[PDB]
Amino acid sequence: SSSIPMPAGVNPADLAAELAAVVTESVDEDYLLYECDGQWVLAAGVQAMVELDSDELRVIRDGVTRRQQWSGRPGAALGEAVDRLLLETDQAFGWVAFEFGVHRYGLQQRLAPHTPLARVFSPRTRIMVSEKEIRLFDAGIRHREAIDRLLATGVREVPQSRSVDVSDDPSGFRRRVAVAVDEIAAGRYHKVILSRCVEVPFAIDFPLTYRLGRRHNTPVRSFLLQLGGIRALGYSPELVTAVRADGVVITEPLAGTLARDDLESNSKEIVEHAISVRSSLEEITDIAEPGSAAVIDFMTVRQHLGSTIRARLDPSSDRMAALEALFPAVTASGIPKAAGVEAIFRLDECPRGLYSGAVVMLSADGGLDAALTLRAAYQVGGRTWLRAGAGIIEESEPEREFEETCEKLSTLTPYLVARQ
Ligand SMILES: CC/C=C(\Oc1cccc(C(=O)O)c1O)C(=O)O
Repeated sequence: SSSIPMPAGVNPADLAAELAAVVTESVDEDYLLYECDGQWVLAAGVQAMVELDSDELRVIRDGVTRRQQWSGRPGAALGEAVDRLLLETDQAFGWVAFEFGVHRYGLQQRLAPHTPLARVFSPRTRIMVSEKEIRLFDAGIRHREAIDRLLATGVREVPQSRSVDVSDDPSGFRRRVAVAVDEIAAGRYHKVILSRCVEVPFAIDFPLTYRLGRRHNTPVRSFLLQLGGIRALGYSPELVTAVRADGVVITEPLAGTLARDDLESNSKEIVEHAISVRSSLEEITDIAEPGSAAVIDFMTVRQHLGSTIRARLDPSSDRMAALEALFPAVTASGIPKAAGVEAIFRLDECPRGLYSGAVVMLSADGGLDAALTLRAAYQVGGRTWLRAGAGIIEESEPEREFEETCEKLSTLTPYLVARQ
């Protein structure tokens, strides 16, 4: 592993996104860029790919596709395949669909054939960009030369963004909210997050849009990818799960959005956060060593209220079982989870795919970092879209919930750089 000192006056997010744009374009390869605690890890090129679908698990390496049938928990099937990738490389990267978390609640039968659950790959090369340095892992002569070419040219200036209209309601979000409210009033469930897609009528430049949005967002994690026909970027507002090599499991649920003093005193925000903390604690307990489950920094301010649920991974459990136990996040699903998830199948455009799922980074040492996929842009086929939702409770009003989606979309809407 060779290192290059980081040039002065260069933001690591800008350089990592530029390396993903220029280097990957020149060699015409798939990639995933993941931002995790000041490190921007560019996973470049697909050495091997694990595709977990509702009805099949495939492992693709050098054009050879191996197909397997699988039963039981999807986390066990994904874990087994991902552990094999990690015998060859130090790290693996990918995304996990919202649909991966439905099996736990007895909803596997509702999934159509070929429904994607997860896409995890081992990269050919890794470029780690931080404020201090640029670290190269398994970088061939072509990659080294292309990186050197980038450092010499410097970073491109970000063009002005192109606006998008979010005022239409073609999916009938308002009507769908009204149905959810009626179901809550009838005591079917307490909460459900419903969403709407917003079509972007022009092609966007993903690395340039990523750079622009990143200068106006402070996320828990962020990502930029081009993998298997999918382009995506996002500013993850929540950590679903983080598993360390030592076995420490962390989950950080968030709630609500000087005074400041209002958020800490709001009864409606305190109850929802406490219910979620209790839910996360009950789930982490199923995979944790007895008595290791604890809430650190309960209901502390982070423009939002949040808590850190910590535990120690039981020897009879694993990282995927920890991910599966916490999936999907309460933030993007519902309370109770089982009824909330089922309501999403009926009242939301399904399959959700990447939206409200997770973007993951795994390590050979047993590490796992899973960021909740929200505040993300997607491009699949000739379709470019944004997706945002809102938590629906008994008191919820359809027109108010629609305005809330507009606010959540405003994290991306002013920062869309058109493809030139
Ligand atoms: C930190 C997370 C808290 C919230 O974020 C969200 C929750 C649910 C859905 C979304 C979305 O973009 O669809 C979202 O951004 C909030 O807005 O209250």
